[PDB]
Amino acid sequence: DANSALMELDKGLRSGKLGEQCEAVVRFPRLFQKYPFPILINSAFLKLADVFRVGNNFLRLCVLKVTQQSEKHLEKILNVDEFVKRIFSVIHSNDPVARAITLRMLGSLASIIPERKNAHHSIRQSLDSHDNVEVEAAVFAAANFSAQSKDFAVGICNKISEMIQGLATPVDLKLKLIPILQHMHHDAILASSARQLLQQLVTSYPSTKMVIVSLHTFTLLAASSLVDTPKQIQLLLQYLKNDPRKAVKRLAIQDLKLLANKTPHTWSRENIQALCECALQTPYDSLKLGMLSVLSTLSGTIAIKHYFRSSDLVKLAQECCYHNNRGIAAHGVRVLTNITVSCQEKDLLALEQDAVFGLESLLVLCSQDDSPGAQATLKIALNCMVKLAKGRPHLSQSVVETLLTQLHSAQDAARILMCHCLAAIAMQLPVLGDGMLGDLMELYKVIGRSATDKQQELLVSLATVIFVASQKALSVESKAVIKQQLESVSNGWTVYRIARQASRMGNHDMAKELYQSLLTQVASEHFYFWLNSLKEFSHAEQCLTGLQEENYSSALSCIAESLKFYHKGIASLTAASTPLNPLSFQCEFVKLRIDLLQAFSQLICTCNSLKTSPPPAIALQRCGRISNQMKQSMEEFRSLASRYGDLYQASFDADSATLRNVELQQQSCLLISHAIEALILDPESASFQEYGSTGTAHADSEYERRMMSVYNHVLEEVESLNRKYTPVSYMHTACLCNAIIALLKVPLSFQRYFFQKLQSTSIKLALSPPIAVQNNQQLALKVEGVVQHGSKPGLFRKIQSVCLNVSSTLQSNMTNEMEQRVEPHNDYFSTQFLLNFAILGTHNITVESSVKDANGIVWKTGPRTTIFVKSLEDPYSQQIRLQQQQ
Amino acid sequence: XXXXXWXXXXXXXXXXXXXXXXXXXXX
Amino acid sequence: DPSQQFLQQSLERVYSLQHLDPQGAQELLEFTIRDLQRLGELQSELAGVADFSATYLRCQLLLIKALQEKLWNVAAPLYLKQSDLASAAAKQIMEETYKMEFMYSGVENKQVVIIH
Repeated sequence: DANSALMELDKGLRSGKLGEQCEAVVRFPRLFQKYPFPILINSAFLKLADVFRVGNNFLRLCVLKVTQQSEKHLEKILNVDEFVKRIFSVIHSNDPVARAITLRMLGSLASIIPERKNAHHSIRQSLDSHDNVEVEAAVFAAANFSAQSKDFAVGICNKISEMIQGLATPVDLKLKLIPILQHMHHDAILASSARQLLQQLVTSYPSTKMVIVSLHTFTLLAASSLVDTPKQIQLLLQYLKNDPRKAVKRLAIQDLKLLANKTPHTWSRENIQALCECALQTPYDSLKLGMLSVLSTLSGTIAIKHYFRSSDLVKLAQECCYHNNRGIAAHGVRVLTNITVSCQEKDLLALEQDAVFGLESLLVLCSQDDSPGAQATLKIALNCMVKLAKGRPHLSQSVVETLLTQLHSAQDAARILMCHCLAAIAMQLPVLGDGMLGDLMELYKVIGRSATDKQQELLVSLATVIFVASQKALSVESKAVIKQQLESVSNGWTVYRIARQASRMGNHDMAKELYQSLLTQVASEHFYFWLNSLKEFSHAEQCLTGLQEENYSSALSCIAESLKFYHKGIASLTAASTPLNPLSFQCEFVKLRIDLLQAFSQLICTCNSLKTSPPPAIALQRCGRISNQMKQSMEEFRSLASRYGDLYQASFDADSATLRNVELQQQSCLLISHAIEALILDPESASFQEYGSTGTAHADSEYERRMMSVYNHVLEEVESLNRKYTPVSYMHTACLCNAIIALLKVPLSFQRYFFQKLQSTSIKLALSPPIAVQNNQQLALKVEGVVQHGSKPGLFRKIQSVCLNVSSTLQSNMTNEMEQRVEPHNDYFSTQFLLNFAILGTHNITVESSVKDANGIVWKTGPRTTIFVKSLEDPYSQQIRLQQQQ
Repeated sequence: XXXXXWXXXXXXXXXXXXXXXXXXXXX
Repeated sequence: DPSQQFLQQSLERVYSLQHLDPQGAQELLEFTIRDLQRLGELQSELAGVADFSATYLRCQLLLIKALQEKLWNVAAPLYLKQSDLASAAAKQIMEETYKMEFMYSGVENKQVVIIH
C-alpha cells in the first residue's frame, strides 16, 4: 500500500540516528515515482519540510537533494503556504550553512513560489552576506528566481549590476555572478538595460574568463529575448575579428554556431560576409575549421538565399575545399554542395565540377587511413555527394563512377560507407545501376576471406548494392554470391540480412535460395516457420516472373502456381504468430496479396469467359453473365482498395517507404477497378478529365517508378479506348487483361515494417464502468488509457490526439454513437462517456481508439474493447410500468 | 549515408529480430 | 520600439523572400511564425498584432503545404483520401480566417479584404 510504505519510511525519520534518518529522507523520490497522488505527495512534502526545519544541515542537504530530484512532483502539493513557511523559518538561523541550504531550497522551489516577496528579500539580503557559501547559494537562488519571476528580475538586475561594478566583490564571484543576466528575457527595456550593462562590463573587465562568461550570457539573453539578435551577431563577429586570444575567438565561433543553429534567417548578408572575411585571413586551422562549421550550418538553411556571381563565400568554399585538414575540406565541400543544390544560377555551373572533384579528392584522402576522425569526414563527404546527386541529377554519373573507382582501392571500413552512398544514389537514379554491376560483382568476388570483423557488414552492404543495381534478375552472379557466402560466412545473420535486402529489392529467387539455406540454422520453431514462410513468399514472387507478354493462359498458370506457394506461405506464417510481438502486419499484407492475386486470376478467368460462355438468348444488357462478372470483380477490387486503406490506417508504425508501398498496392487495385468501370460498365458516365499532373515524379524507389509508369500506361490506354468500342469488346478485355500482366510483371517489394518493428506503440485502454445498470440511470464509462512508446517514441510519427469512438449494439443497432477527441498530457489520457440504455436486455458496447497525428491524419490503431451491459429494471418501476400498461 | 539503410542504425533493435540475431548468429 | 521594428522586419523578410523553393518557403514561414509567437510572449502590447500576423502566416504556410502534396502527382482515380492532408488544410485555413476576422478588435476594411 502507498500509505503503508509512507509510514514504513516515515517511522525511520524519528530514529535519532542520523543514518536511518537520512535513509528515510532519501527514500522519498522512489515513493514519489511509485505513488504520484497529490494528497499523498502533499503530506510527504510537508513532513519533509518539517524534518528540514528541525534537522541538522546534512539532513537539510538530503531534503535539498530530494527536492531537486522531485521537481516535477512539487507542483502538486497545494499546501504551499505552510510548507514554504516552515522551510523559510530557518532562513533566520545564525548558521550560514543552514541559510545557504535554505536559499538552495528556495531556488529549487522557485517554480512553485514566484512573486513570493520574502524569498526575494532573503535572496537580496543574502547576496550581501560575508559567508561565501551563503553568497553562492544566493546567486543560485537568484538565477532560479529570475527565470521564474520578472518582478524579481527588474530589481535584481540593478542589484547585480551594482555589485559587479563594486570592486569589493572578488573576480571569481563576479564570474559566478555574470550569468544572472541571462534570465533578463522578460521585458524589452529590461533586456536593453542588461545589454548596456554587459557592454560596459566586457570593456570594464577584459579578462579572458570575464569576456567568455559575459559574451555567453549576452548571447543567451539575445537568444531568449529575440529582439537583440543582429547586434549580438555583429558584436560576436567584431570580437572574433579583433580580440587576439584564441579562447575568445573559440567562444565567438561556437556562439555564432549556436545563433546560426537557432535563428539562421535573421543573419544578414553583412554578417555572413564578415564571417567569411574572418575565415579568409585567419592563420589557425583550429579556428578556421570552426568558422567553416558555422558557415556550413548556415549553408544548409535559407540564409544563402538572403546572401544571394562569385562572392567571398564561394571563394572561401573553393579555398577550403582544397585543404590539408580533412575537417576544413569536408566543411568547404558541404558549403559548395549546399550552394550548388540551393539554386540554379549561371555562376554555379563552374563550381559544380569544383564540388565534384573536391568530393573525389576527399574520398581518395579519407578512405585508406581508417582513422576514427577520418570516418566522420568520409560520412560528411558521402552524404554531401548523395545530396549533390539527388538535388542535381545530370552529374550523378561522374559521382557513381568515382565511387566505383574508389571502391576497388579502399580499406574495408570505408567500403561500407561507400556502399551505403552508392545504394542511396542508385535508388533515386535507376539508369546508373546496370552500368556499375560488373565492377561491384568483381568487388564481391575478390573478398574471399580477407577480413574478420568488417567482413559481415561489407558483405551485406555490397550485396545490397548488387540488389539495388541489378534491376533485372541474376543468372551466374547469384551462384557466385551463393558460393561466396557458403565458403566465407557461416554466420546465418548475414545470410538473413542479404536475403532480406533481396526480398526488399525484388530479387526473389536469390531470397528463396538464401532462405532455403537458413532453415536448419534457427533454434526456435517460431523463427523456422517465419523463415519457411519467407522462403515460400520469395518462391511465389519468383513464380510470378514467368509472365512473358499477352499470354493469358500462361498468366493463369503462373498466378495459380504463385497462389499455391504464397498461401502455403501464409499457412506457415500464421504458425509463427506469437502472443508477444505477433505478426499482424505481415499476416494482413500477405492476406491482401493473396486476395489481390486471386482477384487477378478471377479477372483473367472473366477474360476467358468473354469468348467462352457466349451471350444469352436476349434480343450492360444483352452481354450475358460477363456484365455481372465484371460488376462482382469491380466490387471485389474496390473492397481490396478499402482493405489496403485500412491496413494503411492500422499500421502507424511503418516507414514512409512501407506506407508508400501499401499506397501503391491500393492504387493498383483502384486502377483495376477504374479500368473495369470506365470501359466495361459505363464509359459514358465515367472517363472525366482524369489527367494526372505528372510533373516532378518524386518516386523514392525503383519499384515506385515502375508502379507509376505502369499506372500511367494503363490509364492512357483506358482513356484512349474509352468509347472506341461497344461495352462487350475484345479490345476492352485485352487491354484490361494485359494491364493485369503489366501490374504483375514488376516484382513485389517487401518493406522494412514487414521485417523490422520500429516505433512500437499501442493503447492500453483500461476502461472502468456483464455489468448491470438500471433502466432509468445512464451508464458512465470512465475510460482511461496509457500509451506505450517502445525505444524511440517519435521516430516516424507522434500522437497528437486520441480520438475515442464508442457505440452500443443492442441484443448481443449502433444507437449510442459517440466521439471524443481527448489529448494525452503525460502519455496518459482519461475521458468519461455517458451511455443511455432504454431497451432492457444485454447491450454490447464497443470502444475504438483512433490516433490523430501532428499532420491531422487519422490512424485506427487502438484495441476494440467490448463489454456487455445488462439493463435490469427496478421491481417498483417494473410493477408501475406493468400496471400502467395493463 | 543512406536514410533507408536497414542494417545501418541498428540501435533500434526489435524483440523478434534481436532473438533471431541471437539464434542465427552463433551457429 | 525595437519590438515593432523587429515585427516589421520579419514581415518584410517574409514578403521579400517569396521566390524560394517550397521547402525554403515553409522553413521561412515556420521560423517567422515561431519568432512572432515568442515576440507575442515577450512584448505584451504587441501580442495581438504578433499572433494576428502569425495566424496569417500560418494560413499561407498551410496553403503552401497543401499545394505541394503528393495527390497532385497521381491521377484522379488513383487519388486516396485516407492519407490526405490538403482537405484538413483548407478547413484549417477557413477556421483561422474566421478567428482572424472576429477575435481581433482593431481590424478594418484594409485587413478584412486580405482576410476574405
